[PDB]
This record gives sequence, C-alpha cells and structure tokens, in this order.
Amino acid sequence: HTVSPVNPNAQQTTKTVMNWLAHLPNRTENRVLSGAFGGYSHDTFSMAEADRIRSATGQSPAIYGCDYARGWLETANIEDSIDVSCNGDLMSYWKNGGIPQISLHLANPAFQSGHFKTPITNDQYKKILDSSTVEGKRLNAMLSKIADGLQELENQGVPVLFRPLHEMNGEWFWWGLTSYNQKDNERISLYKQLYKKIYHYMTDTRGLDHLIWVYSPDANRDFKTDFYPGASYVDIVGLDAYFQDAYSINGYDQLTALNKPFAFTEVGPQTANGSFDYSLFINAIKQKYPKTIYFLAWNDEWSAAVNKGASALYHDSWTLNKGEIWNGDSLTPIVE
Repeated sequence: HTVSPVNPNAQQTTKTVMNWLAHLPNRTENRVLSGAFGGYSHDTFSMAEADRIRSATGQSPAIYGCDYARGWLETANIEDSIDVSCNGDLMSYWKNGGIPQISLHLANPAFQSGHFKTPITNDQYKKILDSSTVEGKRLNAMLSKIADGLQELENQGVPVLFRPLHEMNGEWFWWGLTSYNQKDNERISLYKQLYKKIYHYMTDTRGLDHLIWVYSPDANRDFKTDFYPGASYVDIVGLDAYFQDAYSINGYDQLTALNKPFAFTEVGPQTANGSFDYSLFINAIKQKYPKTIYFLAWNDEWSAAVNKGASALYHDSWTLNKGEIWNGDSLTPIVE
C-alpha cells in the first residue's frame, strides 16, 4: 500500500518521505523517529538543543523543530512576529540526515499585534476568516511572510513537517476553545475553516509542494477528533502530550482510528520534579502506542538532554535518529 501526501502536487522527495514515514510501524526496530524542538526563530532557535542531546547520548534527534512565530510580541506590524532565519539550519538538517518541523505560535489577528493567548469570541473569529476585514488582512499578512519562508526550503526540495494551529482543543491559544473542555459547535466549525484557509493559502495560493500537514490536539483536553478538518487536509495526526504518567495518555485510539500515521507531536514533563523519565515514555510507546512514528520533545527544562532516561530513549532499538533515514544513496527499508 502506498501512502501519498494529501497535496496532489507534492514534490517527489516529499512523496517518498511520506510513504516511508507511514510504513515505519511495520518494522521490528528503528520505527520511531526521535525529535527535539530547537526554539523560536531569531529568539531562542539554535543548534544547542541538538548538540546537547548528542553530547548526552552520542545521537542526534531525527526531527528538529523551529517555530517562526513569536506571537507574544507587541510589534508595529503583526507580521513582525514572524521570523524565518532558522531556515538555513532546517535545510542543513535535511541535508545531514534528519527532517525539519515547523510550528507557529501565531499572533492574534483580532488585535493589532501580539495577544497570542488572548481568547476571542466567535464573532471575532468569523472576521479573521474573512479576507476583506482588517482581521483577515492581518491573518493574510502573517501567512504571506510564513509562505515566503517556506518557499526557501521548497527551493532546495526539503520536506517539512508543518504543524499549524496546534492544541486547538485547549483553551489557551486564540484559535482554540474558549473555556476548559467546553464544547462549542460553532468554534469547532470555525477552527476547521481556519485550518482549511491556511491549507489553501499554502498549497494553492502559494504552491507549496514540500509540506506534510500535521494535526495536533492536546492530550489533556477533550474533543481530540471533533476538530479534524478532514482527510484531504491532514497527512499525520498526533498528540501534544505533557504528562507525568506516560501510560495514561488519552487520544491514541481515537486518532489512529482516522487512518493517518500517528505521532507524539510534542512531549515533555508536565512539571519539573526530577521524576520524569524518558525511558518510561519509549516503553509506553512499545506497550501502549505502537503506531507512533515520531516524538518531538520540547527544549529547555522539557529537554531529553536534562531529564532522566535520555540514553535509554535514544539507544532503544525502536528509536530512529539523525542519519538513519537514508543509508547513503539509498532509502532505509519500506516494510509492508
């Protein structure tokens, strides 16, 4: 069975990587890509996180993340919150045997700038969806700058795990729910519209053919599947999971049931307690979440490098690290 990107015009390299990723759970080893968040572009992004993991374990994460959007900033123009200077490092990461991932802590276009965690009403959200309003124009200004950055990677044929509008079932980001675990049918509909608006802007308006689209609800809130925009807009489903108990993460059954590859799209300790153990997380994957194709641990205090079990995580027979995607000029096996 071949798994093809949802974008019908995806570049060959992106098609190959998507099919390869989807088949990882058929392997007996090297079946879960490691990953780490590298930081926010021109703010905290650097190679330090990758280098610390390598110093701690001898291995580097297969996936390296950057976030273009510093959505807390109050800026003259809303799009000033976007910075794409991490691109060079992302392209180099691909060249050197890993895969880049981009997320977006978008500023809130209901406001002049910033306000990324300020909740908005459905009436405000409707304005954001309408390209003719000041709110819609602010959204499109951000999307345009993001797309300019993404184009740089496309020009070198670099596939990107693109994970927009994450944790939408949470109540913290402007694009999500407004109250804790409170179903709002209109908000769910509007979210799907917003995700599709970004999909169409990137794919059709901007012709971006190197993107693999990731849908990532939070594990610690309800409604993991209600926000799913549909099979034609999503390549990979996953959970952002911050926890103490690796074995009690909710949502894996619901998301794998959508018949898309599944990942732990963010992971880390819920609290800095000295109790968190990444060796237990990989064990939980083997026992509880075997269809997992990758994890992306956050940086700073959430980092694999500074938490217990880093070596066991990175050396587990299941873990696939930087340099293990390609075997020189050949691709490592696609198992059916």
